This record gives sequence, structure tokens and C-alpha cells, in this order.
Amino acid sequence: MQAIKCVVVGDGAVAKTCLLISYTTNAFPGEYIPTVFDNYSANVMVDGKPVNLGLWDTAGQEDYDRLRPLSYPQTDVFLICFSLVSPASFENVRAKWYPEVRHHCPNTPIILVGTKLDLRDDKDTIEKLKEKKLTPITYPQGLAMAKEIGAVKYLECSALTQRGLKTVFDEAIRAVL
Amino acid sequence: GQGFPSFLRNKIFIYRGKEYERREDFSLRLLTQFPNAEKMTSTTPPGEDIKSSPKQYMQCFTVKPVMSLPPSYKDKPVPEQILNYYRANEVQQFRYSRPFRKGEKDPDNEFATMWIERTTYTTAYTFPGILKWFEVKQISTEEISPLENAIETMELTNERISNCVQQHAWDRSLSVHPLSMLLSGIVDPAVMGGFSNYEKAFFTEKYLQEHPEDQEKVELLKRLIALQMPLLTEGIRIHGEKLTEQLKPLHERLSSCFRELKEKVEKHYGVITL
Amino acid sequence: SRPILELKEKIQPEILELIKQQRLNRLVEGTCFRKLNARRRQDKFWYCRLSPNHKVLHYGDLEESPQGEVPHDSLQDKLPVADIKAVVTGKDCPHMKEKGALKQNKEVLELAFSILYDSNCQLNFIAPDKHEYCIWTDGLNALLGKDMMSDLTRNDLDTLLSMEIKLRLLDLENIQIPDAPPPIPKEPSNYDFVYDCN
Repeated sequence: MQAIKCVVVGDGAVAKTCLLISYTTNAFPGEYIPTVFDNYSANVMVDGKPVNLGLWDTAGQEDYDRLRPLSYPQTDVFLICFSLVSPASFENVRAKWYPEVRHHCPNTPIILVGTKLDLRDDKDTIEKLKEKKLTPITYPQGLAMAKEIGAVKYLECSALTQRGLKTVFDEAIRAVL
Repeated sequence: GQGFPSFLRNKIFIYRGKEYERREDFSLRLLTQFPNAEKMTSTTPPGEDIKSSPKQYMQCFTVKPVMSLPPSYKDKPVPEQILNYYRANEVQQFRYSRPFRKGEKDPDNEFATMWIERTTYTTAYTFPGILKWFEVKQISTEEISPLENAIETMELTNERISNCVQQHAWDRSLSVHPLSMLLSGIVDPAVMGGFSNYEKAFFTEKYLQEHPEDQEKVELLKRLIALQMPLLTEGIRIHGEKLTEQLKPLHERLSSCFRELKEKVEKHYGVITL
Repeated sequence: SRPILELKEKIQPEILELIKQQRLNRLVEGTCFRKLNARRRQDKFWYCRLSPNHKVLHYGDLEESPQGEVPHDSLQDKLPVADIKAVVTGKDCPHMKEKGALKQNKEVLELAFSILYDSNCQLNFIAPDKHEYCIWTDGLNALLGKDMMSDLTRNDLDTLLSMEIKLRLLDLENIQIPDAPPPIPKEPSNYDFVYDCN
């Protein structure tokens, strides 16, 4: 019986915390109760034996780049995250998140994950991005980013649908396994 | 739906699933059990048309196993194993927390509208039984005000702290990672400050014209955070007993913010501590 | 045989539906299917079992099982049949257009079939040989309610239709079918059956 370290970072403009809580809550889609605290955890069976795990929820505010790294050491796996519908999130991750995460921990299995996949194909959202001159950036260039790092997996999920979300965590925990 | 058999049409059951079935895993498993496998999305209410319509409709969601009442244990300082047994088995009562918006949907705040319409579920028999599922014998719902909501959230957090404290208190060969988890989260209501949220919500006089007679609840919350304070104190000291150098900056932040909230509740919230 | 041929091809549907139920039975019993580039300790064999309800597929990375299908919860027990756009065959499979580590070579040009779902997820799978590749595609197209694309399917169509009409013409032995159908004799307008009905 053992536990697994698992960190998640990302800008505060995507609310990955909602994803994490809705997963751990086993919440019905669009039914999660937002708690007042961070750093969620769960006890998970996937294969062979069940394990514990704690999700290092890290706020993406740039100032906290001095407390985020102290959590990094001895991390089993880290989950880099973004918003599939935010080009600015892409600029952040390829420019700030991915680089400094790679520098702090160049040696750890890594998986990149999309968000608002439901909004990725949302006609109103994509037309708003176009009229605001942002791009509904799609999967293949996400795969290009993955191959750029060679992250052991790249995934795309959503909160209001939880699609592949369970899967997301499955390959996340099987990264060690 | 109506295609369901006589004993299934418009019937609600509770299933004692496997030890770690994620909700939709069991959902899919049931879908294997049943063709015309669709999901109504209004999880709470039934569908009056579907109360008679064909095309069997179902919906699934995890429920809360209401604790047992271990007899002759209600105040005994019993270990945890017995109660953890009693957390899952010999159960009939089941509640489901219902998010709701009731009030103004101000941007920075959600407790202007948080209302939890919990629904209790009482089944005829006790899980586990001869059958791994049972229809809910009697259904009833509840209500929770944002005052009340702050109440249960507050108290549940307090016990969760207590449970982690005791579980590490009896077993030393026990990972400190949960302590980092919990005490970090407690120290920073980071994405949103719950404490000041309660201050604006009820401690401010605005609520006390919204709830003038219902200020006997803000004092409840005041005593609740007052009783919080020593619980965080045990959290801090147990952290120190499990402290490490990586946790050391963490610990000093915890400690500084801990006396911060100490003096704040003492004077800023004005609450009287024990 | 012009009336014979028109009669034979004109009563088509029974053999068509017959063959396609045979196809869907074959899909349900199925076998261990084949992955992409399962070389470095990857289980190239893995069962893909259709539900007897014929709505969900029981599939995923199962072990190198020579026995084939094994009845249990596969890695993924759902393939959403209601939203499968199509299954691409040949160069339309993007996994063949892969030019990196997942390069499929030129001997799998006829074993490529990728099930379209989620509008971005695919199932680039391989068949042990052409006959069952066409068989599975036929079965899926039947799940699509469409035409069959197995040469063996046309073979069965022809042979069984020919047998069936062959075993019909025993009554017309030493008789001829007039190419122009025989005239319909006038039926008296009264239906006052002098003899009792039934």
C-alpha cells in the first residue's frame, strides 16, 4: 500500500482545480462543490494493487515561483496543463511553464493535458476567438508540443463532460506504472 | 421510463458497488446490463413524461454513506478501525449534496447563493445484504443556507483535520505528504479566501439586516472558528513533529500565518478562544 | 433464364440480411485484433468483442492470447456505435501517413482500418489477413447499415442465391417460363364464392 506524488501547475485562468476536484469528488458533471482549500488527494486502484495519491495543486501566479519549486523534489510524476482555447496559455506554457518546469525537474515522467475540450469545438467560442483574434488551437500542434518535449503522453479533456478525464488520471498514474 | 419491468419502472435503487468503482465505470457496467443505455442529465428530479414514457431512462451518481451509530460507542475513545468498519457497512441512510444558486451571483463570491438541497435516502435493509442493491424505501430532501453551508463546510474541515491528526498520531511510520497537503491548503485559501468570505457574508452588518434575527448563526460560526483554532494548533505541532527542511519554510509560513489568524480571530473577528 | 434471372435477383433481400447477421455474429465472437507497431514488448494480440447487444465493443490492449477472445471487461468496453463517422481503409488511415516511429510499412496497406469516433480519436488496427479484414469491415458497415465490402461476401451472395433458386425450379421441370408473363384471366366482379371460404 503506497502513495504517489503528482503535481499540477497552470495559469489561474483555466481553473484546473475544478477538474481535479470534480474527478476526486466523483462529481456528476457540472455538480462539483468548490471547497476552500487546495492540494487534493485520493486512494486509487488501477492495476495490480490500489495506491494512495496526493495532487499537488499549485497556483500559477508568477510570484509563487519561489514556493512552487520547493514542492518539486521527489515528485513521482508531474502534470503540465493548459487551456486548449487559450493561445495565451500556450504562450505561457511553451514560454514559462514548460521551460522552468523542465529546468527545476529535468528528470520526471511528464504528461501534457488540454482543457475546455468541449469549448475547443464550441462554435461561439471559436468565433469569439476569431473576432478577438485568438486561435482555437487544435490537437496536432499540441502533439507537436508533446513531441517537442517528448512527454510520455499528451491528452485533452473537459470539465463539464469529464471525457478522458478518468483516462487522463489513468495514464498519469501509469506513467510510474 | 416505461419499458422497464414492473419492479423497475420509476424506481430508484442504491448499489453497493465495488471498493473503488469510479462513478461512470459503474454507469457503463449498468449500461452493459441494460440496452437503450442513455442518461438523463437532470440528476435530481424525475421526468414526468418519462414517468410514463417508454425508452427506459436511468441516471446514476455516487451518494454519501451516512455513518452508522455504533452502539455504546457514542463517546467512548475507541480506535478508528471499528468506526471505519461502521463508515461503510450496516447502513441505510444516504444523503446527496445539491449545489444551488439562491441570491445574487456576485462575481468574486459564491456564498451569496450557495444552497445545498441535500436529499436523504432511507432504504428498507442494511448494506451489505443478500442483494448488492436495494431500492430506496423512503426519500426525503433537505435545505442548507449559506450560513448553514459555511457551517457544515467549516465543521467538516475541522474534523478532517482531526482525523488526519489522530491517524498520524497513532502511527509514526506514516507519510507526511498529507500533512503538507492539508496544512498548505488550510494556510492558503489561495484561489479564494474563505475566511474573509465568511466575514463579508455574515460578519458584516449587511447580512445582519439580511439576517438580523439570524445572527445567532454568525455567533455559531464564530465559535466554530474559535474551536478551529486549537485544531489548527494540533495540525501545526504535529507538522513540527513531522517537519523537514523542505517543509521548514513551509512550516514557518504555517506558523506565522497561524498566529496571524490567531490574533485575527481574537480581535479582528473578535471571537473568544478557549 | 431471363424471367429466371429477374426472379432470382429480384428476391434479393433474404440472403442479404442473412449474410449480414452472419457477419454480426462473426463480429460478436470476434478474435484478438492487431495494434500498430507492437514490437518492443507490446501485446499485438488483443480481443475486440462486440456485445451480444451489438452496441458496445469489448476491446483494448489485452495480452498476447493465442486463444483469441476471452470473456471479461476489456481495457475499454465501449465503442460508441451511434457516432462512428466511418472506418478509413488504406491510405486514408493517418497512421500510414506517419513518418516517424509509428511508420507502418507497405505490407499492411490492406490491413489498415481506423474507427472514427469523438471526432478526433481513431482506432488504427491491423488484421491478420485480408479475408477477416474485409469481414470486420463488412460487419461494421452492417452496424452502419450499409453495403458489404468483402469479396467473400459477394461470393456467398452469388452461391447461395444460385443454390436457392436452383432448389426452386424443381417444380418447373419440363416446363418453360414465358418471357412475357401469362395473361391474367378476367376475374368476375362478383366475389359471391359459391363454395364456402377457407
